[PDB]
Amino acid sequence: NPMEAMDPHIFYFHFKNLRKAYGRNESWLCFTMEVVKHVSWKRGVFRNRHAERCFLSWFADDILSPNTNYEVTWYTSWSPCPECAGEVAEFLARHSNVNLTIKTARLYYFDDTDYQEGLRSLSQEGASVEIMGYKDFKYCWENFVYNDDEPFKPWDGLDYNFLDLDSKLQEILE
Ligand SMILES: [Zn+2]
Repeated sequence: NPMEAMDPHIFYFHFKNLRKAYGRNESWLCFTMEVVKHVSWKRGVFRNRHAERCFLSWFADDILSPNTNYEVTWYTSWSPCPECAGEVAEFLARHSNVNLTIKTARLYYFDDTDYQEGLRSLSQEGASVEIMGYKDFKYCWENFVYNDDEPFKPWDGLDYNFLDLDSKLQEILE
């Protein structure tokens, strides 16, 4: 049961890539899906069973069909946990017709090895693991938030937090 959009206050409270936002237990997942049978399109928001597993259950039980290809993009407030990463990498291993890109606002909560191995496993199976930049936050603000046509005001330190998280992710996936 995915909702169409979230409240702007919720979006700013959960998608901040700052330090305080690491105390946020909730996890949110925006998604865009291109269904190519040769073509339909979907998009929506899941929240936390974590949000990744929710998307897998809904998508597998309600959308999936052979002779159909899927281009899926996730915008997650948290990087997937090792269990979710194993389940998603397993799912992709068994569904070659599904191509997944994961863009995350925050990495792991602490410097755990099994989180790094989860991300690396996701990448070995063909999933694109990336950090959310300003363009990604703006896109989410336009397409998954009741923005009331107000423009996206980024928070302080967004870009430097991106550069740090992207250097870290480069060190994880190399
Ligand atoms: Zn998880």
